[PDB]
Amino acid sequence: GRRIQGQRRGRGTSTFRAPSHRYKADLEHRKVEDGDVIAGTVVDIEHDPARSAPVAAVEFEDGDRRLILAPEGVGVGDELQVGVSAEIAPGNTLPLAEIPEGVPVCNVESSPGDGGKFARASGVNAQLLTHDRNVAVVKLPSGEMKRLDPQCRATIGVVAGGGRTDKPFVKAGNKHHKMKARGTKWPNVRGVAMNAVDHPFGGGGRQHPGKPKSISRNAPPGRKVGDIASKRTGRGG
Amino acid sequence: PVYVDFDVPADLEDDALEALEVARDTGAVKKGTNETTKSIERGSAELVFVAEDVQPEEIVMHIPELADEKGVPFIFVEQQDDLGHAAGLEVGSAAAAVTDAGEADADVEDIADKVEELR
Amino acid sequence: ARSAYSYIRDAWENPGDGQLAELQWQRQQEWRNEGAVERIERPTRLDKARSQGYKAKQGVIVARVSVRKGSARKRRHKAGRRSKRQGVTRITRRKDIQRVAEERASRTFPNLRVLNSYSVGQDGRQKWHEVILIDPNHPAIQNDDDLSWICADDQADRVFRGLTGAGRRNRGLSGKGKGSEKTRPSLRSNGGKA
Amino acid sequence: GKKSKATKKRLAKLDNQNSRVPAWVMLKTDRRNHKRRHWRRNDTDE
RNA sequence: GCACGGAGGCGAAGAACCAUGGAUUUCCGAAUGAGAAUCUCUAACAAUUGCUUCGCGCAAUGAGGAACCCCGAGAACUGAAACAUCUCAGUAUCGGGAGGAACAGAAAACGCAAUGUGAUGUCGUUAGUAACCGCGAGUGAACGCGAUACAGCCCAAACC
RNA sequence: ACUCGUACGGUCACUGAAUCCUGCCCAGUGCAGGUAUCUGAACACCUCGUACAAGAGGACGAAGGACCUGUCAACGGCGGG
RNA sequence: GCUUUACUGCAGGCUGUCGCUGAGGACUCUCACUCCGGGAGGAGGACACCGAUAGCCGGGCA
Ligand SMILES: [Cl-]
Ligand SMILES: [Cl-]
Ligand SMILES: [Cl-]
Ligand SMILES: [K+]
Ligand SMILES: [Mg+2]
Ligand SMILES: [Mg+2]
Ligand SMILES: [Mg+2]
Ligand SMILES: [Mg+2]
Ligand SMILES: [Mg+2]
Ligand SMILES: [Mg+2]
Ligand SMILES: [Mg+2]
Ligand SMILES: [Mg+2]
Ligand SMILES: [Mg+2]
Ligand SMILES: [Mg+2]
Ligand SMILES: [Mg+2]
Ligand SMILES: [Mg+2]
Ligand SMILES: [Mg+2]
Ligand SMILES: [Mg+2]
Ligand SMILES: [Mg+2]
Ligand SMILES: [Mg+2]
Ligand SMILES: [Mg+2]
Ligand SMILES: [Mg+2]
Ligand code: NA
Ligand code: NA
Ligand code: NA
Ligand code: NA
Ligand code: NA
Ligand code: NA
Ligand code: NA
Ligand code: NA
Ligand code: NA
Ligand code: NA
Ligand code: NA
Ligand SMILES: [Sr+2]
Ligand SMILES: [Sr+2]
Ligand SMILES: [Sr+2]
Ligand SMILES: [Sr+2]
Ligand SMILES: [Sr+2]
Ligand SMILES: [Sr+2]
Ligand SMILES: [Sr+2]
Ligand SMILES: [Sr+2]
Ligand SMILES: [Sr+2]
Ligand SMILES: [Sr+2]
Repeated sequence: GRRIQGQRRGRGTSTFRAPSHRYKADLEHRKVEDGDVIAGTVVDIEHDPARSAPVAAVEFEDGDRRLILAPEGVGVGDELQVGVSAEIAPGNTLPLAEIPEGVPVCNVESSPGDGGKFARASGVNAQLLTHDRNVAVVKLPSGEMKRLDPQCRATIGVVAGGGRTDKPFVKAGNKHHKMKARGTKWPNVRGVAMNAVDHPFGGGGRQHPGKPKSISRNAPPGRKVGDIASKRTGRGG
Repeated sequence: PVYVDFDVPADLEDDALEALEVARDTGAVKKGTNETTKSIERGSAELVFVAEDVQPEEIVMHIPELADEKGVPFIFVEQQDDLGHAAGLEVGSAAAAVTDAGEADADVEDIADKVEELR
Repeated sequence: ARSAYSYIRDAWENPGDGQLAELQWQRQQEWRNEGAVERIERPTRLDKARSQGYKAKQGVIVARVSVRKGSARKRRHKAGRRSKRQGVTRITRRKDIQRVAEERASRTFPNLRVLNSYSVGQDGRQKWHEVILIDPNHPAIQNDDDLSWICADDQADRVFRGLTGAGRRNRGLSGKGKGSEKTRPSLRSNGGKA
Repeated sequence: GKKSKATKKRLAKLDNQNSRVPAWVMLKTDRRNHKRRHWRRNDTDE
């Protein structure tokens, strides 16, 4: 047949790329020499096109003006700290080691100095549970217990924008505007609604997948559609 | 470095080069890894020098063990061009061999002795 | 008596043993950090280079080249093919890696001509060969009795036409009798069946 | 459109070529500009 | 000039015309100072190399050519009365490269087994033979012989 | 490429606003997990065979399958007497 | 052209094995190699990636 939509994606053509030339900044933690002698002042709160959440512009002591992944409760004028000796206050960044157990953090680094990888979406937060000399245990938004190098930096507090998901889009037009700010092809035509040549589920008088939807992990691209390697399906049992 | 198994003090290297220079003026000396190699093989060698900045190292890797199974004493020089200058060459030399000193036999003896002590 | 050269030679018969083993372990670390073609002041296997024609003279150049290891990097058929012409994974190319290396070297030095080449090892993902190239325009070479032949017009781009030692062997021209019915005088003149 | 200096030189050449075979060439050869072009009926290059 | 006009001119200061050599030879073009649909903008081997006086100082490469030639990439229609091995075929076509011709070439050969031949192409033959093959359709040499033309040498190392 | 993105994410599918609801079936097929025992290739190893080699057999055994379990808003099914 | 538990194959995925690949039927280490870091250094580690081959799946494709 013809390559399915999931295969057109990988080519990274315009239709599938994110509007990067419109994105603001890479909200990675600042790189400090050591000591924590780095402080800045929240100079402004801005909208972040790539995450539908707010971001804060900070002016650091040494003269660096950088956008920051802002937690909830940060406002203009407030002073933020980034370093091993930073104060344990919402909005400050420091290694997990320096963080008191039982404190919600966000923008947690995967590997020390990478800039942050976990808990960066609207209103989410990781939960630092255990400390140690070799391993800091964090509970991520998905609820999974993650073991991290205690040298991994994080920001105290939860991410700004919480509850963004509580309000329904109501209209296709609203979904539309948001989708235009992402790297996604939208709207979505059902596989069952296409011709056999276009999808494993296409074809047949009435619409229906002429096959079970749970597909093997080993399936090749073009065939791996439907419920990928499902451990189970439905709501029952 | 892979063929070097002990460092020689700048002082010792100094005396050795000087001894080598008076060896060419008086006695006989071989210039070149090949000639140096045949001397150690024909047994007509008293003291053989081997630069340490030789690249590729294969050119001289064999001198150490070859010299051992032949009693011939050998010493390292930090630089290839000095050995060549001392050997009286307008170029460098990866290795050198004093094919019978000349009014330096005394010195050569001591250097060999000093080296053995240096392991 | 044995030449000093015989020692370099003998060392390279078992590149995985002795001092040579340790040298290679060290060297490759640096080679992996170098480009595809790095000119070098002196051959790594002196005995081999001199044996192949190398001379410490103006106009003689040596370069190390690395190539990815393995079979052909072939693209699967987009149009109809009978089972026989659908293979993609086990198909290998007809030129050996040493030859691919000689050609890349010669492309880097457009004015020089390949004289010969030899292997200097490999690791799990690539192979290295050193290539001897000659400057046919330098008088030190135009006046050499052992190398001036490579200055003739018909020797231009010799490597790209299989005129190299590695080229001739890969073309099946080693044997003078049995087995060379379709290789000599050329693969092409024999319909490409050798 | 906007023509460059070169385009203009080429257009001018085309205009010049687009002329009659001089009357004297007729006599001399004892009896047609096969390249006569019309701005409307024809289309030049570029 | 083709080109059978009109006007005018050149030629014995030997024109026209022909041969050989030289002069001039705009712009784009490998196109090379940067750029551009043949033009523009502010001294240029751009780019990759060799030598190096380490300075583009001296040099090389690049692109073209009817086919021929060498090295790589490599179909399908078709035949098998279907078709998959096989065939069409190493063909078409593609990438790279040289020359006036290319390639090959002075035996780790041959094996009419010999007390024999003696670098290599090519032509005739050996022969649709040996060999291959759903042992189907088909594919298909070599040694030798008769010719053409003939030509043998140079390194690495030993010892210096 | 997704991605200046990080589970309040984004990928793969099905249904198709709201409202009231969404029963029974895991035997077959699909996916997934487990698995004492069974089966399960090559290299290495062992036996026979070959002055060697071809080869024959053996021991070991991964995923996979047998077998067990989970799963239908998974393919689908909900008859005759 | 399309389909599939049609025939025969091919990609691709999983899995074992050999090379990369080192030292002291379960183990430690660091030195290749990988990743993080501007850097020092940290994490990992003879595994993984990659080359080769073997078994299973394999209308995704011919
Ligand atoms: Cl959304
Ligand atoms: Cl060449
Ligand atoms: Cl004969
Ligand atoms: K066919
Ligand atoms: Mg960021
Ligand atoms: Mg869009
Ligand atoms: Mg839809
Ligand atoms: Mg339809
Ligand atoms: Mg389909
Ligand atoms: Mg439906
Ligand atoms: Mg000579
Ligand atoms: Mg007019
Ligand atoms: Mg120009
Ligand atoms: Mg047929
Ligand atoms: Mg020919
Ligand atoms: Mg038949
Ligand atoms: Mg044939
Ligand atoms: Mg024969
Ligand atoms: Mg519907
Ligand atoms: Mg509908
Ligand atoms: Mg990296
Ligand atoms: Mg089909
Ligand atoms: Na070249
Ligand atoms: Na027109
Ligand atoms: Na001219
Ligand atoms: Na030039
Ligand atoms: Na220059
Ligand atoms: Na037919
Ligand atoms: Na047919
Ligand atoms: Na056949
Ligand atoms: Na005869
Ligand atoms: Na069932
Ligand atoms: Na059709
Ligand atoms: Sr980042
Ligand atoms: Sr970064
Ligand atoms: Sr369907
Ligand atoms: Sr249920
Ligand atoms: Sr030198
Ligand atoms: Sr050329
Ligand atoms: Sr018109
Ligand atoms: Sr002859
Ligand atoms: Sr509804
Ligand atoms: Sr089931």
